[PDB]
Amino acid sequence: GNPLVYLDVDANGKPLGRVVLELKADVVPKTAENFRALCTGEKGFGYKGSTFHRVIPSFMCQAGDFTNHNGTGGKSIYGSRFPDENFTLKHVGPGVLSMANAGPNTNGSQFFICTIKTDWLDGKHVVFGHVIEGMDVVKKIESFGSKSGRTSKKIVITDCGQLS
Repeated sequence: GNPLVYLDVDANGKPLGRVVLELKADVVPKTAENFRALCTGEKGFGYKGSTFHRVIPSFMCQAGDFTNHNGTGGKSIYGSRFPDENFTLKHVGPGVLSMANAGPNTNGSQFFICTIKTDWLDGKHVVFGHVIEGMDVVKKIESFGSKSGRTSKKIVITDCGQLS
Protein backbone atom coordinates (compact mmCIF):
# COMPACT_ATOMS: atom_id res chain seq x y z
CA GLY A 1 0.00 0.00 0.00
CA ASN A 2 0.88 3.67 0.36
CA PRO A 3 4.10 4.55 2.21
CA LEU A 4 4.11 5.51 5.85
CA VAL A 5 7.01 7.78 6.82
CA TYR A 6 8.06 9.57 9.99
CA LEU A 7 9.67 12.78 11.18
CA ASP A 8 11.12 12.97 14.72
CA VAL A 9 11.17 16.64 15.73
CA ASP A 10 13.06 18.57 18.41
CA ALA A 11 12.48 22.12 19.63
CA ASN A 12 15.56 23.77 21.14
CA GLY A 13 17.25 20.38 21.38
CA LYS A 14 14.53 18.53 23.22
CA PRO A 15 12.30 15.97 21.54
CA LEU A 16 8.66 16.75 20.82
CA GLY A 17 7.88 13.31 19.42
CA ARG A 18 7.06 11.78 16.07
CA VAL A 19 4.88 12.86 13.15
CA VAL A 20 3.76 9.93 10.99
CA LEU A 21 2.62 10.73 7.46
CA GLU A 22 0.77 8.63 4.87
CA LEU A 23 1.94 9.44 1.34
CA LYS A 24 -0.78 9.11 -1.30
CA ALA A 25 1.33 7.33 -3.90
CA ASP A 26 -1.87 5.99 -5.48
CA VAL A 27 -2.80 9.57 -6.43
CA VAL A 28 0.58 11.35 -6.76
CA PRO A 29 3.24 8.63 -7.14
CA LYS A 30 6.05 10.94 -8.27
CA THR A 31 5.47 13.44 -5.46
CA ALA A 32 5.10 10.69 -2.87
CA GLU A 33 8.29 8.94 -4.03
CA ASN A 34 10.30 12.16 -3.75
CA PHE A 35 9.19 12.72 -0.17
CA ARG A 36 9.66 9.07 0.78
CA ALA A 37 13.25 9.00 -0.50
CA LEU A 38 14.09 12.33 1.14
CA CYS A 39 12.90 10.83 4.46
CA THR A 40 15.10 7.73 4.08
CA GLY A 41 18.05 9.72 2.75
CA GLU A 42 18.75 6.88 0.33
CA LYS A 43 19.88 9.18 -2.53
CA GLY A 44 22.56 10.70 -0.28
CA PHE A 45 20.60 13.78 0.86
CA GLY A 46 17.29 14.53 2.50
CA TYR A 47 15.48 15.87 5.51
CA LYS A 48 17.57 14.50 8.38
CA GLY A 49 19.01 17.40 10.39
CA SER A 50 16.99 20.10 8.67
CA THR A 51 14.44 22.54 10.12
CA PHE A 52 10.90 23.88 10.15
CA HIS A 53 11.87 27.38 9.03
CA ARG A 54 8.45 29.01 8.37
CA VAL A 55 5.65 28.39 10.87
CA ILE A 56 2.49 30.50 10.97
CA PRO A 57 -0.10 29.89 13.73
CA SER A 58 -3.56 29.08 12.40
CA PHE A 59 -2.09 28.34 8.97
CA MET A 60 0.70 25.78 8.50
CA CYS A 61 4.15 24.52 9.45
CA GLN A 62 6.72 24.49 6.59
CA ALA A 63 10.00 22.56 6.34
CA GLY A 64 12.15 20.78 3.78
CA ASP A 65 14.79 23.35 2.82
CA PHE A 66 17.70 21.09 3.65
CA THR A 67 20.16 23.08 1.54
CA ASN A 68 19.64 26.73 2.62
CA HIS A 69 17.45 26.31 5.73
CA ASN A 70 15.40 29.42 4.88
CA GLY A 71 12.85 28.80 2.15
CA THR A 72 15.05 29.50 -0.85
CA GLY A 73 16.53 26.03 -1.31
CA GLY A 74 15.90 22.32 -1.35
CA LYS A 75 16.09 19.88 -4.24
CA SER A 76 14.14 16.85 -5.35
CA ILE A 77 15.40 13.34 -6.04
CA TYR A 78 14.81 14.03 -9.75
CA GLY A 79 16.67 17.33 -10.09
CA SER A 80 16.29 20.77 -8.63
CA ARG A 81 12.55 21.11 -9.33
CA PHE A 82 9.75 18.97 -10.73
CA PRO A 83 6.25 19.59 -12.14
CA ASP A 84 2.94 19.78 -10.36
CA GLU A 85 1.75 16.19 -10.66
CA ASN A 86 -1.97 16.93 -10.21
CA PHE A 87 -4.25 18.90 -7.90
CA THR A 88 -6.63 16.02 -7.19
CA LEU A 89 -6.28 15.96 -3.38
CA LYS A 90 -7.57 19.10 -1.66
CA HIS A 91 -6.54 21.16 1.35
CA VAL A 92 -9.44 19.88 3.41
CA GLY A 93 -8.38 20.55 6.99
CA PRO A 94 -5.67 20.26 9.64
CA GLY A 95 -3.16 17.51 8.95
CA VAL A 96 -2.94 17.88 5.16
CA LEU A 97 0.60 17.43 3.79
CA SER A 98 1.30 19.54 0.71
CA MET A 99 4.22 20.78 -1.39
CA ALA A 100 5.47 24.31 -0.89
CA ASN A 101 6.46 26.06 -4.12
CA ALA A 102 7.44 29.31 -5.83
CA GLY A 103 4.75 29.19 -8.48
CA PRO A 104 3.63 26.56 -11.01
CA ASN A 105 5.90 23.56 -11.47
CA THR A 106 8.48 24.48 -8.81
CA ASN A 107 8.25 21.55 -6.40
CA GLY A 108 11.59 20.66 -4.82
CA SER A 109 11.74 19.39 -1.27
CA GLN A 110 9.86 21.99 0.77
CA PHE A 111 6.55 20.90 2.24
CA PHE A 112 3.99 22.02 4.75
CA ILE A 113 1.53 20.51 7.20
CA CYS A 114 -1.69 22.48 7.47
CA THR A 115 -3.20 23.38 10.83
CA ILE A 116 -6.49 24.63 9.31
CA LYS A 117 -8.40 24.12 6.05
CA THR A 118 -6.43 26.11 3.46
CA ASP A 119 -8.86 25.96 0.56
CA TRP A 120 -7.31 28.83 -1.37
CA LEU A 121 -4.25 26.64 -2.01
CA ASP A 122 -6.34 24.12 -3.98
CA GLY A 123 -5.09 24.07 -7.56
CA LYS A 124 -1.86 25.83 -6.55
CA HIS A 125 -0.08 23.35 -4.24
CA VAL A 126 0.10 19.59 -4.71
CA VAL A 127 -1.39 17.74 -1.75
CA PHE A 128 0.30 14.38 -1.32
CA GLY A 129 -0.59 12.96 2.10
CA HIS A 130 -1.75 13.57 5.62
CA VAL A 131 -0.85 13.14 9.28
CA ILE A 132 -1.61 9.65 10.63
CA GLU A 133 -0.19 10.22 14.12
CA GLY A 134 1.41 13.18 15.88
CA MET A 135 -0.92 16.11 15.40
CA ASP A 136 0.04 16.99 18.99
CA VAL A 137 3.61 17.44 17.76
CA VAL A 138 2.36 19.58 14.86
CA LYS A 139 0.40 21.78 17.31
CA LYS A 140 3.56 22.22 19.40
CA ILE A 141 5.52 23.25 16.28
CA GLU A 142 2.71 25.62 15.29
CA SER A 143 2.83 27.26 18.73
CA PHE A 144 6.50 28.19 18.10
CA GLY A 145 5.65 30.17 14.96
CA SER A 146 4.66 33.77 14.36
CA LYS A 147 2.66 35.87 11.91
CA SER A 148 5.87 36.48 9.89
CA GLY A 149 6.69 32.79 9.88
CA ARG A 150 9.84 33.26 11.95
CA THR A 151 10.12 30.56 14.60
CA SER A 152 10.72 31.31 18.28
CA LYS A 153 12.42 27.95 18.91
CA LYS A 154 14.83 26.05 16.68
CA ILE A 155 12.69 23.23 15.26
CA VAL A 156 14.77 20.36 13.86
CA ILE A 157 13.90 17.09 12.13
CA THR A 158 16.48 15.02 14.00
CA ASP A 159 15.55 11.69 12.39
CA CYS A 160 13.24 10.57 9.62
CA GLY A 161 12.56 7.49 7.56
CA GLN A 162 10.09 4.97 6.22
CA LEU A 163 7.91 2.75 8.40
CA SER A 164 6.23 0.74 5.57
